[PDB]
Amino acid sequence: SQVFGVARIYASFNDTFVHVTDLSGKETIARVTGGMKVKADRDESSPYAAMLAAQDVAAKCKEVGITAVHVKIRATGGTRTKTPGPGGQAALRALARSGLRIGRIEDVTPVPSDSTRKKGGRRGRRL
Amino acid sequence: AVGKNKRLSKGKVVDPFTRKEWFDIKAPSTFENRNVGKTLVNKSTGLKSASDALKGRVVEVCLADLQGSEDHSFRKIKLRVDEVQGKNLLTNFHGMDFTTDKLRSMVRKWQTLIEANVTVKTSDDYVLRIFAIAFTRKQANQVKRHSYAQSSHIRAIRKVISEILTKEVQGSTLAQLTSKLIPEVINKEIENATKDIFPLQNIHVRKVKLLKQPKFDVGALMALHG
Amino acid sequence: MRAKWRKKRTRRLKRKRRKVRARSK
Amino acid sequence: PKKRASNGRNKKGRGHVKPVRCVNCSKSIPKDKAIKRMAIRNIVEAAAVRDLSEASVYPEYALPKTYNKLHYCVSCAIHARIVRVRSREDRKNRAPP
Amino acid sequence: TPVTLAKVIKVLGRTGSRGGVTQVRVEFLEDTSRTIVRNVKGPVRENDILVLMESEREARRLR
Amino acid sequence: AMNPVDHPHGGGNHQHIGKASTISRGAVSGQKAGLIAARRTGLLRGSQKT
RNA sequence: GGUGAAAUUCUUGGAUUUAUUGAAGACUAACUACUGCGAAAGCAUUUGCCAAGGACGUUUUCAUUAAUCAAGAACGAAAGUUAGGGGAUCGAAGAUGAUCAGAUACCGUCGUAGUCUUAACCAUAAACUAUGCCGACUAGGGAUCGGGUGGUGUUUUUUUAAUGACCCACUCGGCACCUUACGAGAAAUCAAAGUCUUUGGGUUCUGGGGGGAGUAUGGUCGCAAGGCUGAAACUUAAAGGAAUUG
Ligand SMILES: [Mg+2]
Ligand SMILES: [Mg+2]
Ligand SMILES: [Mg+2]
Ligand SMILES: [Mg+2]
Ligand SMILES: [Mg+2]
Ligand SMILES: [Mg+2]
Ligand SMILES: [Mg+2]
Ligand SMILES: [Mg+2]
Ligand SMILES: [Mg+2]
Ligand SMILES: [Mg+2]
Ligand SMILES: [Mg+2]
Ligand SMILES: [Mg+2]
Ligand SMILES: [Mg+2]
Repeated sequence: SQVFGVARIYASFNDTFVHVTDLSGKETIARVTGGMKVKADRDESSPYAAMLAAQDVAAKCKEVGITAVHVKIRATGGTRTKTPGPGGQAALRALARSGLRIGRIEDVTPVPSDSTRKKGGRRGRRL
Repeated sequence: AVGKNKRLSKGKVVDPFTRKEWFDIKAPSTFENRNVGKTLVNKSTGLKSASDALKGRVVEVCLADLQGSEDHSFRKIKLRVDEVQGKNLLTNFHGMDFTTDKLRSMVRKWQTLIEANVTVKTSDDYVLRIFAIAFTRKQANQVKRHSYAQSSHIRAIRKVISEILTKEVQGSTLAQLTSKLIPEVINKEIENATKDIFPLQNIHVRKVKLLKQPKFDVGALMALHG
Repeated sequence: MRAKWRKKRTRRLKRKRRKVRARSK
Repeated sequence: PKKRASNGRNKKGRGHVKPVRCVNCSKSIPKDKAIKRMAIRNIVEAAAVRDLSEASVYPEYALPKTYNKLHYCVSCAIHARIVRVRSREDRKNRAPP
Repeated sequence: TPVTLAKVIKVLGRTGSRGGVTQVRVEFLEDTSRTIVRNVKGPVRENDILVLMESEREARRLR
Repeated sequence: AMNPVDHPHGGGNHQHIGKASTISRGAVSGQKAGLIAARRTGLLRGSQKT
């Protein structure tokens, strides 16, 4: 009935990745980022840019044949913020309103078991 | 962010989806649904052998999809391709895992988190690492607010659990385990051994992962996809 | 000035006075 | 003068606390002295739920949640519309809002 | 050039450093029972109708 | 410390080499004195990253 | 990619991103607490081995063997030193981009020592509870950790016993907490910082206006860095503590 995919949205600060793959994940379709739609070098992480990026991922899926996607939201993770970027959540809304169908939403942010060391020094990033 | 590329080539177009063919993913016999989905591979050329470019793939599927019931909503299942025949690429069990939200849900403070893992080998020489997790609970009528274990029940809890995990593995090759994790018989069996030690709510065991696999034995896999 | 860097300034001074006095013995 | 009895923190009989890093500026801060806040939010929004429902197979799926424990330093919390500053008699209250 | 006609159902308040931009939540005339919140420059009242050159953004609501 | 007749590094009014003491792998007998086919020189700093 | 914004930087030789693996070293998240253990420094995955320890229980034993201690001794964060291993990550120095009037800083990208470990040094810290140790007495209240006692108290086995986990009462010991001020204090505050002009339970250590100064010099310890001990000439009428109002 429905041919499935994996949205694999990477919500981060300074960018946003939206690119669907196969159910295995090896073969990728329609990799477009937020920084490809707005020429600001600052609005890359903006929700509007991610919304425009999410539309292009959806547009290519119908041509390929994929009608529904699974969703995996991801933050930077590791020793970094672990909080999804501002535009990643807007990209998911654009994916759902573009005619595709959603199932099996999951948060896939990598979390360590108290990993090596966070950058910035002891006193922190004093700005 | 668009017109800012200084250079594209260090030294200095064809549609890729006009040369791709879809396939069908088939789940093993110990699952209610077999139609996992589809995959993308280029057509096999003379020297490409696109079947070989597909054998090592691993696909993640929710157990609620295989069983059709959302009682296994979290219950992540990984299936590894082992054989390709006539558009019907065949997979075998590769590992079970928990969704992030489910594991983040059960871990609450003012209760003890007890974990145990084993390195037991199955009957069919599959080597598995089974992880078990359980949490303490407040008894009915309890007034104190944390209900912490005493780090000596936990050793007893961990020791008893490790015996259960290995025992249920030895004597079952790979499909009994796959058909034992579905009904959560181990989760119900763990509590009956640990109830007299301490309450231990939330015994949803944990992920299971394969360490090393035996010789391919193409006959065994075909015995599942009957 | 900071007491930390007055400690540091004096230690450097004592280095030289321990070194110029070594030129004689 | 001594501003607080606990003096910043929750160390009475610990000696050393093995600090943790701030999530906003990577500043090292002892874990007891840290200003831990727990962030539990739904997966999408209070507004995207209207559109993620009909556009989803498995009707009424789960509306799953995200769980995250945030640590702030004394400076990062005050600057972020958090525990900022109280009066001398309000400082003694330990009850959450 | 598709444009969207949405109708104001309730004003929220004034946002911006100078307060000149009003925060209002509107309802789409066609495909109703769907509501969006937008930022408006001029003086806006209830039951007003707004034209949206692009109607896929949830405007940043101060809270 | 040698005369030029004896070694490549011989000779001079001061004791020195005069030319780079890193030698090609394709040099011949009589030329391969010093550091043969050296990928780097100087004090090693950090991990070898082998 | 990073930022308030950029640039250094990486990219058609495929950067970023996706998937399957493999190696290395570090760390021990969530659970994690006005909770626990240790003389302090300090200590959080699992299991095995080795020795240790407090409290509790005790109608066991010895019998004053005790308390505090110049000299002396053991341990003693981080950084640093010596020599091997290791060297992922972060990162004194250094190199760079940016900001700036300048910016040898804060921000960015690299990045050596170091970070990790073995053998030996160093002997410092806002090493803080800025509160020495032993002993007795003096107001109330709840909670919690460890042990013990009692209660036909609740639940699981084998409805049923014993245990286990909870509930109620008491108790010994511990980490603290709330109220008040009999009392104390210059006040902040304090169940000790109280029982101190109604001045004496035992004992150790340290201070005598602010600078010069923890400086010179002489010793002694250290491989070094430095540690411990430690002046004088001179100069000054105030420095300083807690609260009050602007
Ligand atoms: Mg002050
Ligand atoms: Mg690539
Ligand atoms: Mg404990
Ligand atoms: Mg752990
Ligand atoms: Mg004694
Ligand atoms: Mg000292
Ligand atoms: Mg200390
Ligand atoms: Mg008590
Ligand atoms: Mg008790
Ligand atoms: Mg205690
Ligand atoms: Mg005097
Ligand atoms: Mg004096
Ligand atoms: Mg003052």
